Amino acid sequence: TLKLHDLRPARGSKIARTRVGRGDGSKGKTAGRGTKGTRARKQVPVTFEGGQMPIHMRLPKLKGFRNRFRTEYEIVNVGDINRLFPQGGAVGVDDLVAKGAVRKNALVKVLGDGKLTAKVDVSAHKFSGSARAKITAAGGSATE
Amino acid sequence: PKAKTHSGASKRFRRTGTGKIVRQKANRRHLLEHKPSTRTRRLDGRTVVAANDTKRVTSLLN
Amino acid sequence: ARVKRAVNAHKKRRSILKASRGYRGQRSRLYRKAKEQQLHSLNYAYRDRRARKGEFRKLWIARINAAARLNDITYNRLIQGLKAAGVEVDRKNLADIAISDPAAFTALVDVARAALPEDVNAPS
Amino acid sequence: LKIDVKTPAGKVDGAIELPAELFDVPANIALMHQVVTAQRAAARQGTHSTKTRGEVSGGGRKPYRQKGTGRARQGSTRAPQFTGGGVVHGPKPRDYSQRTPKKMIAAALRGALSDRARNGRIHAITELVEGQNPSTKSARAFLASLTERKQVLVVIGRSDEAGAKSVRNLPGVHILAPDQLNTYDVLRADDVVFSVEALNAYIAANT
RNA sequence: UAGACGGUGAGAGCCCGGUACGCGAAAACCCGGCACCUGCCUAGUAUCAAUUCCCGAGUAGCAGCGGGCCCGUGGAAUCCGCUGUGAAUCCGCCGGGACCACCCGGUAAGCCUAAAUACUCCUCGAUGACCGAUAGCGGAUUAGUACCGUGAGGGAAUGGUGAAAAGUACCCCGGGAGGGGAGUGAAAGAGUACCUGAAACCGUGUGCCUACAAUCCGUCAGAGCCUCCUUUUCCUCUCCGGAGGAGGGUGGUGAUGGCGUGCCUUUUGAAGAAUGAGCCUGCGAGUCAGGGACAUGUCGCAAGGUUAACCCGUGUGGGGUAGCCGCAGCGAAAGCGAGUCUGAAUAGGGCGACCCACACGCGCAUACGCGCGUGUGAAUAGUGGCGUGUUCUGGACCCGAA
RNA sequence: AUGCCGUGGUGUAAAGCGUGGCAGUGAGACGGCGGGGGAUAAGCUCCGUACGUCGAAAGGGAAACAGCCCAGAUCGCCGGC
RNA sequence: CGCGGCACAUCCACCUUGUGGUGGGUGUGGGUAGGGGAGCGUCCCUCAUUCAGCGAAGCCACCGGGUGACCGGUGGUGGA
Ligand SMILES: [Mg+2]
Ligand SMILES: [Mg+2]
Ligand SMILES: [Mg+2]
Ligand SMILES: [Mg+2]
Ligand SMILES: [Mg+2]
Ligand SMILES: [Mg+2]
Ligand SMILES: [Mg+2]
Ligand SMILES: [Mg+2]
Ligand SMILES: [Mg+2]
Ligand SMILES: [Mg+2]
Ligand SMILES: [Mg+2]
Ligand SMILES: [Mg+2]
Ligand SMILES: [Mg+2]
Ligand SMILES: [Mg+2]
Ligand SMILES: [Mg+2]
Ligand SMILES: [Mg+2]
Ligand SMILES: [Mg+2]
Ligand SMILES: [Mg+2]
Ligand SMILES: [Mg+2]
Ligand SMILES: [Mg+2]
Ligand SMILES: [Mg+2]
Ligand SMILES: [Mg+2]
Ligand SMILES: [Mg+2]
Ligand SMILES: [Mg+2]
Ligand SMILES: [Mg+2]
Ligand SMILES: [Mg+2]
Ligand SMILES: [Mg+2]
Ligand SMILES: [Mg+2]
Ligand SMILES: [Mg+2]
Ligand SMILES: [Mg+2]
Ligand SMILES: [Mg+2]
Ligand SMILES: [Mg+2]
Ligand SMILES: [Mg+2]
Ligand SMILES: [Mg+2]
Ligand SMILES: [Mg+2]
Ligand SMILES: [Mg+2]
Ligand SMILES: [Mg+2]
Ligand SMILES: [Mg+2]
Ligand SMILES: [Mg+2]
Ligand SMILES: [Mg+2]
Ligand SMILES: [Mg+2]
Ligand SMILES: [Mg+2]
Ligand SMILES: [Mg+2]
Ligand SMILES: [Mg+2]
Ligand SMILES: [Mg+2]
Ligand SMILES: [Mg+2]
Ligand SMILES: [Mg+2]
Ligand SMILES: [Mg+2]
Ligand SMILES: [Mg+2]
Ligand SMILES: [Mg+2]
Ligand SMILES: [Mg+2]
Ligand SMILES: [Mg+2]
Ligand SMILES: [Mg+2]
Ligand SMILES: [Mg+2]
Ligand SMILES: [Mg+2]
Ligand SMILES: [Mg+2]
Ligand SMILES: [Mg+2]
Ligand SMILES: [Mg+2]
Ligand SMILES: [Mg+2]
Ligand SMILES: [Mg+2]
Ligand SMILES: [Mg+2]
Ligand SMILES: [Mg+2]
Ligand SMILES: [Mg+2]
Ligand SMILES: [Mg+2]
Ligand SMILES: [Mg+2]
Ligand SMILES: [Mg+2]
Ligand SMILES: [Mg+2]
Repeated sequence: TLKLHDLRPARGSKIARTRVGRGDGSKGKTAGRGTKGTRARKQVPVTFEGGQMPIHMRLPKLKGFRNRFRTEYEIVNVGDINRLFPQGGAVGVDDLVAKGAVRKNALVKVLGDGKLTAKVDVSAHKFSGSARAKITAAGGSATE
Repeated sequence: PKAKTHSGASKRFRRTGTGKIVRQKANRRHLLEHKPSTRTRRLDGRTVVAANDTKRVTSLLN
Repeated sequence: ARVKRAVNAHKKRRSILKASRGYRGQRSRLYRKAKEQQLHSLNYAYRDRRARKGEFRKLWIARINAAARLNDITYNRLIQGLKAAGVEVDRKNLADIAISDPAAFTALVDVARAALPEDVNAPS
Repeated sequence: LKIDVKTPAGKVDGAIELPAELFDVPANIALMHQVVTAQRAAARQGTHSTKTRGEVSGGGRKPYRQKGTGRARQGSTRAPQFTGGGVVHGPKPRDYSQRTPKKMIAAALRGALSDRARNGRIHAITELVEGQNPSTKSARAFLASLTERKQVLVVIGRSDEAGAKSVRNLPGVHILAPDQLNTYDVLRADDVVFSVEALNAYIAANT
């Protein structure tokens, strides 16, 4: 039988807490600070480099904007159309979600990394150039 | 109390595909007459942020 | 949970003021001065349990040097004579023979005298 | 694996089979210690307060001149080194509700019921009391013919108010719904006593 | 159907108030139904013409100066204020981030509106890995009282006899206060100064040392005296009782020799003639909140992991796919995609992908695996809990100004 | 003369280099040697030095002694060199 | 240097063969700021077990114990 005086945590998952400022036998009077300066009573900010013009005002801005209308696409390679579907059949946008290779409520796009032998028949948005030649080379077809 | 990222260093540092931090190079905005073309060309592109200043740039983007 | 600090704290106070009996002044009645004395009283024993190896030796040398000169040889020439004849008796026991039995320390002199080189000032 | 249903003042009428993916999971010690701890933390009411130096009443002025007297400068009469000042890093009201995943909770309950069923402790009874009015002298005797141990968890249905009233005031008997089995309560008990209407509700909630 | 909690001369379901579970309201107020009462409707509807009328005025638009929105006057739209100018009623007017044109959406300048939500001076009923008298409200005690201030305001300290007062009848010393003997009680080692009664500090009795000595007060050597428990060999009163000395040992003291510059902070360096402490007792300083940020330990599931609000539960239990992070990168971006950007370039770079130790296979090569194979099944791996170190925002380790 | 850069031997456990966590430190002091400013004064100042000690190092020696000489304390010992 | 006690690091043989113990080699252990590793004592809760008006806590003395914080036994006081 397992009772509550037989349960114990895994060896190493509960290590003791470092209580600091409690004697010369441990981290003593200064509690790991030592100094007599800003570090001994306050915090120094990260953005501050002692006065000179910092690392984020010497280097210039990264060039250019971000597109407000960049319609992205999700990605499934043609090498995982093979392994997930080893006997062919229709490959819609819906069945790729349930097999776990693409996200819900997004747009799919089949790329061409890998080898394809099974006669798949995939429907998607906006196929690659190298995916219409690894699918039609196995009797498949690529619709919209 | 949700942690803010630094609003200026996110315009001067971006990330590549393997966790590197890249940036641009200076001395290329103005006064470009007396700079020959073997100097304006060295300052083109993007370099990896140096190995001694990668802790203060991680803790500004994050 | 709030803890009154008192049952824990009175434990390093009783065992200083038991090891501080016999002292005179504030150094046996108060905790803050008996702790300052125990820091000095235990260092003066670590300093002196190592010094007293060299302080009983310093007395055995003087007791041999006294009883050597009742048999007209110096301590400079008794230890040479005992190392030459191969008598590895340490100086604690070589002193306690000289006190407690004078007719046995004499026979350790007449061995160290006879086993000494003939010209002690000659280069060898 | 095969637990026979008993009857109040009677005999064995049937048998109810305990499925293996619900009563023969291996007993993982280092997981049930985290589900038990994350449950007593949710029982902490977390109502404890003290006052800082900014909420202890008064203390607004500076009491005397900083240079001139020979006393130490003090700044406020309610700073935390005064007798009667605020408490520094005192307790505030806190919540302790840990956020354990669902699979770590379900697979620690199923490891708790399995460890009782492996040693022959899961019992099944058809009802505690054979009437509709409650009674304790019968249900104490009926749980004494099952077990002779100090801790019993009696899982009966929610709408069985005739027998739920019959085991409220027994010393060392806990009462919970079939959909309220948790890890801290099985592990306190020695002997889990289901109902044949209650065990079929727990098995058919997990296929 | 009562083992909640408290009281009773100590840990009580069966002694008591009660709890579980039932019963109860003259009158008052709250709510609900039916009546009375009060109001409303009982003339329009459908097709059709498209001429005319109307559809909220010093309002909208535009302009000047401001306010506020992610938006600090900027290319500045929607929205509001003041000052000028000041239309139109469906072919009307306004918005869709200057602006025009086309399209889609909508009818400003009149009004009213439950629910979801914020709060607790107060009322009753529950609860605490909250406090137990320097804590907890300032306030368990004349408590916003005494006291301080002209005033606004500031603002304390003080709880415990015993189960029951049974609170020491009576006698003695004393003016009394206080004691002693008696007594009450289990206890006066509980006497209205009162449970337990520590420490500083203050007496008294006693063993040892101390009036020729220069002492961070100790420590190592070390004699002598006193005290208490014991083997030996004796006195043998011996069942005695351990009578006395010698030897050994615990405890106290320490004549006397050697070494020895208190603690703390700050410093190049302190015994210090640098700073702090009269002594004791209590109190007084890296703590919390967040699915935060980075690492690391550990448990779960694993190409997936996980839920938030919320819902149903007498709880810690069960549901909940919105979402977040992983799943493919390059680019300023259109984009293209195991590749992409620069470029006139299948030139070179930048970032990113890409497995062998084989056999077989191999235009086979002296040899050596490059190109390519079914497995011989090279090892990738993330996400979510709880711990620890550091950190970000908040008072953020604590005290301190003018 | 030394010192430094590279390579081939021999020797050496607690050397190095790369990448993360966490730091402290950035007021030094005197002594030996080499030089500047000063008056070849200074317990003066500012430098160099795979130079030392102190700092952060007790013990023995220089009468006493942060910095000089000898030597680096794990604890015991009424033991030797 | 000689004889005993303790600790760390590596090496050599052995067993679940690092979740580690056993056995002998050799080296090593002054330390401020500081980093890492492992523990003692007080108080609260839960599970199990045990002692308590035949005297708990707390407080005082004495005889002992552990490498350190500190711990135990007996007596006295006292009253949950
Ligand atoms: Mg200190
Ligand atoms: Mg510093
Ligand atoms: Mg400084
Ligand atoms: Mg300081
Ligand atoms: Mg400047
Ligand atoms: Mg430019
Ligand atoms: Mg040019
Ligand atoms: Mg003395
Ligand atoms: Mg010596
Ligand atoms: Mg205030
Ligand atoms: Mg102030
Ligand atoms: Mg207070
Ligand atoms: Mg849940
Ligand atoms: Mg009770
Ligand atoms: Mg009753
Ligand atoms: Mg209108
Ligand atoms: Mg306007
Ligand atoms: Mg504005
Ligand atoms: Mg527009
Ligand atoms: Mg309207
Ligand atoms: Mg309104
Ligand atoms: Mg409302
Ligand atoms: Mg309310
Ligand atoms: Mg209330
Ligand atoms: Mg108070
Ligand atoms: Mg008290
Ligand atoms: Mg007045
Ligand atoms: Mg009297
Ligand atoms: Mg009396
Ligand atoms: Mg009596
Ligand atoms: Mg009694
Ligand atoms: Mg008593
Ligand atoms: Mg008193
Ligand atoms: Mg008293
Ligand atoms: Mg004298
Ligand atoms: Mg003198
Ligand atoms: Mg002396
Ligand atoms: Mg100075
Ligand atoms: Mg210093
Ligand atoms: Mg002085
Ligand atoms: Mg001083
Ligand atoms: Mg002073
Ligand atoms: Mg003080
Ligand atoms: Mg104190
Ligand atoms: Mg990008
Ligand atoms: Mg390329
Ligand atoms: Mg915590
Ligand atoms: Mg500086
Ligand atoms: Mg400097
Ligand atoms: Mg220098
Ligand atoms: Mg020099
Ligand atoms: Mg010189
Ligand atoms: Mg100088
Ligand atoms: Mg100087
Ligand atoms: Mg020295
Ligand atoms: Mg050194
Ligand atoms: Mg010296
Ligand atoms: Mg000397
Ligand atoms: Mg010699
Ligand atoms: Mg050390
Ligand atoms: Mg050493
Ligand atoms: Mg340290
Ligand atoms: Mg007693
Ligand atoms: Mg207690
Ligand atoms: Mg003790
Ligand atoms: Mg006792
Ligand atoms: Mg006691």
